[PDB]
Amino acid sequence: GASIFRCRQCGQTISRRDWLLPMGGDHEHVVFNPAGMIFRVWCFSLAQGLRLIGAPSGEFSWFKGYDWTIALCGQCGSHLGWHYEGGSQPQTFFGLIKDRLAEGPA
Ligand SMILES: O=C1CC[C@H](N2C(=O)c3ccccc3C2=O)C(=O)N1
Ligand SMILES: [Ca+2]
Ligand SMILES: [Cl-]
Ligand SMILES: [Cl-]
Ligand SMILES: [Cl-]
Ligand SMILES: [Cl-]
Ligand SMILES: [Cl-]
Ligand SMILES: [Cl-]
Ligand SMILES: [Cl-]
Ligand code: NI
Ligand SMILES: [Zn+2]
Repeated sequence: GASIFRCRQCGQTISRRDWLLPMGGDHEHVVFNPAGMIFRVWCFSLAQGLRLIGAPSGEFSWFKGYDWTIALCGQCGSHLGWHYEGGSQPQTFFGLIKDRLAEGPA
């Protein structure tokens, strides 16, 4: 059974369970933004359906050695998470907010 992560707002296909990545040994990280809100961040090696906004930034990065850019759903513009770059093994990956996705069957 393929298990698809869809944009919770609009239903667009974004990623799948098979594309989870154990970043630092763990494909689901618990992180705090600077306002103190807690996110569960799924780590994916690949994703579809995403528009990236801005130049990379390293500030506040939750993943050492990686800079982020904001990832929006291309269809509806929901803020789904971030793309990470500038690392090694892998160079890049996606960190997507669990509450902003919905996991279900194909
Ligand atoms: O790895 C990341 C991605 C971006 C994220 N981030 C936020 O969630 C945020 C909210 C408010 C102002 C500034 C930021 C910031 O860098 C953050 O804290 N770390
Ligand atoms: Ca975890
Ligand atoms: Cl899958
Ligand atoms: Cl990590
Ligand atoms: Cl964690
Ligand atoms: Cl944190
Ligand atoms: Cl969350
Ligand atoms: Cl952000
Ligand atoms: Cl949103
Ligand atoms: Ni895993
Ligand atoms: Zn969407």
